Formats: sequence, structure tokens, C-alpha cells
Amino acid sequence: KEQNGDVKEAASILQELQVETYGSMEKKERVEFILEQMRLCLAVKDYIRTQIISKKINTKFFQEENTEKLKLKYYNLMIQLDQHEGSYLSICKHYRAIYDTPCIQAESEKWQQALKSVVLYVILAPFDNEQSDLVHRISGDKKLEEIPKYKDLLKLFTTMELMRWSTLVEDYGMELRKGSLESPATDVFGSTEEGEKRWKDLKNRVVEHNIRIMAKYYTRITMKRMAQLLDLSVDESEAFLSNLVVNKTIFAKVDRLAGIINFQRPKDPNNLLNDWSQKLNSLMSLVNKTTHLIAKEEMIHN
Amino acid sequence: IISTHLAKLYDNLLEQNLIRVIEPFSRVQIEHISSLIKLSKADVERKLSQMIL
Amino acid sequence: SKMNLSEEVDLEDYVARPDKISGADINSICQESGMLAVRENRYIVLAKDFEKAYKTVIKKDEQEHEFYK
Amino acid sequence: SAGFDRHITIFSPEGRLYQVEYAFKAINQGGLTSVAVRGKDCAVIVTQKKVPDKLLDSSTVTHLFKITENIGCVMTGMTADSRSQVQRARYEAANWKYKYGYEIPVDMLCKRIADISQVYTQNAEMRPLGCCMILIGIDEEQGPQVYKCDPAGYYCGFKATAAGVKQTESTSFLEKKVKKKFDWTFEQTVETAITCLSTVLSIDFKPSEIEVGVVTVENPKFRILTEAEIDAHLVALAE
Amino acid sequence: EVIELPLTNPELFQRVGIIPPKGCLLYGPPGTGKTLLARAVASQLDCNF
Ligand SMILES: Nc1ncnc2c1ncn2[C@@H]1O[C@H](COP(=O)(O)OP(=O)(O)O)[C@@H](O)[C@H]1O
Repeated sequence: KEQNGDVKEAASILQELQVETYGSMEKKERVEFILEQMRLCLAVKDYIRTQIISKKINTKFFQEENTEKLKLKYYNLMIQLDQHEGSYLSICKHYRAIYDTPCIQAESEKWQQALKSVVLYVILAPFDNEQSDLVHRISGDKKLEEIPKYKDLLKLFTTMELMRWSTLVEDYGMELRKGSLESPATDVFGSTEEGEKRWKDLKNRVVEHNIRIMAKYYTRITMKRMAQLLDLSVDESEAFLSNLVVNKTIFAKVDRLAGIINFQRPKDPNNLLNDWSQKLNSLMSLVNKTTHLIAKEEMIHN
Repeated sequence: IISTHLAKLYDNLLEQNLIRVIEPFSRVQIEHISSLIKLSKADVERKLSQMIL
Repeated sequence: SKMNLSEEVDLEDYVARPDKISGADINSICQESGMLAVRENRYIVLAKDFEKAYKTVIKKDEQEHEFYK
Repeated sequence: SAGFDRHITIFSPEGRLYQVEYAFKAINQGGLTSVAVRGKDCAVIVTQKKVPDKLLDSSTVTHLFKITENIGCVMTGMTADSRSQVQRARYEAANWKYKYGYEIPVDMLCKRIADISQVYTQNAEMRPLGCCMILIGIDEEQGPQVYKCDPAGYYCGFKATAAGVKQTESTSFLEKKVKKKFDWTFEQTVETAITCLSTVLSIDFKPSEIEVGVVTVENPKFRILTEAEIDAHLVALAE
Repeated sequence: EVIELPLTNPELFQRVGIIPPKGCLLYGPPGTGKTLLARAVASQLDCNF
């Protein structure tokens, strides 16, 4: 039926089958039937049924002898599903699982594409403790060196300094979107519709990282400078900052009258005097320690 | 019944929208907030005054 | 309210039925309809499943031995 | 509550007669099942024919008893009490013929049977006859008729029915079948009865395990289908 | 059909709304393998049992 173009009818017929009920058939064939059902459902664009079917198939079974192809196909289908949904962190986990597969590991190009996609999707994923830990784990991969630009970008997204979107584009647009014979560009940032959406999401992630850096370092940055540093219009930058603040991602107080983006939380007198007391206590302890070392030095050089 | 209850619902909706649009700001000018809510300047001013009072 | 339900399901069709059922019966009807929907690998409850569950739940005579009435 | 179930004439606290229900349950002791299907112009009943011994005489075990050339019965439950009730039904039909001329309609015949059973249940003198009495027979001006009328004394008009261990399942199957209005023909009626029995019992229904009796408008005489006719009906049913 | 669907996909049960599938019963002749049924179905999970 699929060969005749009636994809909907084939999906309908195959969905009715309950592969799990067929306990007689071998586990590998059951998993293959589940994968076929998932592919048909995704082709029909019924992502809920695809999610249910994927939950039907277990993940432990992929730790077997000849399940390389099954793991690859299942993770590709799950990548498709979570790409439609928009969860980049799950996509990154799936691509990391794909990159761990021995068949992908052996071949240079396959593992290279897997690692490039993993780095890109870690970059795209929203900042979070889990995402930060995942980036930390991925960064310490010696094999990343074989792909220079992607590892450079991954490091740049962990360094605590501003990266300008204009400069980042001027540096990595050719290498990330188009690629070359020596730079096999992935489809993550492709020119397709999903490609443009994910490019905009990458710009959003870059601006979020920039705003986080400012909030960590600055205390009052004018709206003009914030817009310049984030590579956005004044109104658009203000809207993005307001959206971030409403969600509680970062603390800010947009004084639209004077264009002030004060970041510091209000300093209650108790906290200010507590900070002064902490400074004084540290000073006293350091003075005692320096006196001890000073007595030691006087003792030694009699 | 419809008139009174819909007026109350409109008041509640305006209150919620105004509270939502002032969360990021700290010294927002009234014209910008009125534009964000898509309402006359005088109406937003009166509603804000009543809310504060 | 919590159940997924579907557009084609009109609970008013069932509410007006003259059958005298307690709230526990209503909860049982809803749970049975949902579980029938889940059995057919359907995550959306439709009119057919609700009607079948209602007919099943309403049935409470059991034997009754046919002469007590 | 449970102390009122030792005499048949004592009412339970909630308004129940426990001995009548106990006899109803005893109906199942025979371990058999019988089903009757009323067609458009025919009435067919099929009952299990269990012979768990090579030394038994299969001709003497048949449960389909002919009350009269025009009226039929199939006793399900206790064998001795069923045979006693069949003899009483034959007597009732003969007396009706002798006193009023025209053959007693099936409904009247085992309405008299059920009245006897009820008079048994009211006055505590005899244990109620624990055997369901399924009657068939063509009645002029009323087409085929099948009436089931039981120990407690309840008789009703049935388009299809069954009595025995597997009664609820058979009646549910008939309800699922009786609803799709279709040509209720002799062959169709026999096929539906045999199919319901086979599905309820989940058995391949060898020809020597079933016994069938049919009354038709064209031939309004109780006829017990032989092995050949039953086998032919079964082969038609399969294909 | 009774212990697999609830275990594998609680999301579909929660998506529909009907959370509790509990209950179940295996009435029948005494000790004809009733425990074994709860053992054979223990092929996956059923650890504590
Ligand atoms: N169908 C069966 N398959 C396997 N073992 C059985 C079966 N029927 C009975 N048994 C045996 O009987 C025992 C099971 O008894 P069980 O049904 O657990 O009793 P109870 O129902 O009182 O718990 C087991 O030791 C088992 O070997």
C-alpha cells in the first residue's frame, strides 16, 4: 500500500496490529514491527501514536548482539518525533545514544556526524542544570578535536564572556549551515523551514547566554548597550528581557523611562550589614593567619 | 445580567493584563503600557489608580 | 473534566436518560468508558465507548430469578 | 438471613423464598445446556447429549421428550424430576384434549405445568421439581412458539432461550444474534441454535454429542433430527 | 492485557484520565495453577511478587 502512495491506509492497517500480543514471535521481529509502526505513524504525522508506540518498545533490548540497525532506526525515529515537538535536549540524548553505537563509532563519517549533531543540539538546548551537566560531559570528549569548529563553538557556549551574534555568524555560518567537502555540514541548521526555525532558536539561545552573562557581571546596562551587545533592536531586546523575567529565568527591572536594566536585587539593610560583617570576619581570620605565618618566618630566619 | 457580569469579566481581564505587563518594568511610562494593553491612556491611568488605591 | 473526552461525545445525551444512577455509578461509567477506549488502543474516548460502558454499568438486575421482579 | 433457607414456605427477611432459588441452581447439576430458537416459520431446540460411558445405550439417553405430536419439550437439569414433569405434562395435555377437544396450546400446557410447580412451592409438602421445561410447538394463528417455564412457576414467551449450566452466556449470544433482523428460516434457525451452543460450550460439536428437535409450520409435528440431518446441518454451518 | 498496559504506558492511562486499573480476579477451581499465572506473567517486572 505504501508503494502505491496510500500512506494513510497503510498506517491505518498497520496500527490495528498489536505486535506485543504476538508473544510467539521473536523479540527482534517484534521490535522491527514496532519500529515500522512508528515510522508509518510519523509519516502520517500522528505524533501522539508515534510516542505511544515508542513507549511500547523498550530500550534495554538494544544492548544485544545484532541490534545495531534496530537501535539506529529507533533513535532516528525518536529524533524525528522530538524534533517536531521541539525538545532539543532529548534530541541531543538520542544523538549521543546513536554516537555510542559501535557501528557509528567504527566509521569515521558516521560518528563525526553524530558528534556534530550532538554538539549542535547541546548548544540549542535551553540552559539548565541537566543541560549544563550534559555540556560538561560532552566537552571532555577527546574525539571532539577532529571537528574543530564545533568543539570551538561548544567551548564558546561554556565560557563566561559575551559572544556577539554578528561575529559568531561571520565566523561559523559557512561551517555550520553549508559546510564543505572537508566540513560535512549537518541538516540541523539547514535551509529548510525547520532549519530556519532552529537557526532562530540558536540566535535566541545566544541572546539568552549574553543576557545571563550581563546579569552575572553588570548591574545597570542601558537599553541601547544591551540591544547592541545582544544584536537586537531596542524594542525586541526589551521584549525578550521581559519574557525572560516573567518566566523567572533571570532577575531584571526594565526602567523604560531612563533605559536602565538594573540587575542587582534590592539590598535590604540586613543583608548589607551582613556582607560587611562577613568581610570583617574574613579580614580578622586572614590577619590571624598572616600573623601565624609571620611568626613562623621570624622564627626560621633567626 | 449579561451586561453586569461581562463588565466584571472585562475588569478582571484588564487587571490581569496590566499586572502581567508591569512585571518586568519598574518605572514603565503609561503610554507604553497602554499601547501594550491596546487601551486608551486615560482608561489605563484610571484602572491603575484604582488598583493602587 | 479530567478525562480527555472527544468533541463528538455529548454528555447531555446520557444525562437525560431516565435511569436512576448514583454518583458512584457515574464514576464507574466514566472509568469503564475510559478503560474500554484504552483497550482498543485509543487514547480518545468517543460516543460508542461511552454508550457501551453506560449499558454495561446500568445492568444491575443480575439474575433476579425472573419471578420476584 | 441464612436461617430462613431450610423450608420452602418461609419468607426471607428481604422478601425472598430461598428454596425456590436453590432448586433453580440445582437445575444446573446435570451439567447440560439446552437452547431454543424461534424462527419465522419454525421452532428449533438443540440440547447436549452426554454419554460418558461406552456401555450406555445412546438411544435411551435422549433428553428431547415428545409431549404430543404437535407440542415438544426438552428437560434440562435433574433427570428423574425432569422425567416426572414430562410425564405430568403428557397427562395434562391428554386431559386437556379429553375435556376440551382441541389440542392444548404449548403456552397453556406448561402454564399448567408451572401452576403445578407453584402450588408445590406454596404448600410445603414436596421438594420443587428441579428441572427447566422448555416447550415448542406450532400454534394456529400464532406461528411457532417456544415457552420456558421453570420450578418457581414462571412461564414467558420466548423468541429464543436456554436453560442449563451455560444459560447466561447462551442468552447473551442469542441477544447479540436476535437483533439483526433477518430471514429466520428452518436452516437458518437450526444453524443459529447450533452455533450458539457451540460458542457457549466451545466445542466442535460432534454429531453424536447433540440432539435436535424441530417443529415447523409446513410439518407441524415434533421431529427429532437423525444423525444424518444433524451432520448435514453442521456441514452447511461450517461452510 | 491486564497488567502489561498499565505498567508500560501510564501516560496513555493518564492521558485518557482513568488512572486506576486495579482490581482483577482469578476465581475458579482450587489451586489449578493460580499462583503460576501470577508467576508466568512475572516474565517482565513482578520482582517482589
Ligand atoms: N496449569 C498448571 N501449570 C503448572 N503447574 C500447575 C498447574 N496447575 C497446578 N500446578 C501445580 O500446582 C501448584 C500451584 O497451586 P496453586 O494454584 O498456587 O494453589 P492455590 O490456588 O491454592 O494457591 C504448583 O506447585 C504447580 O506445580
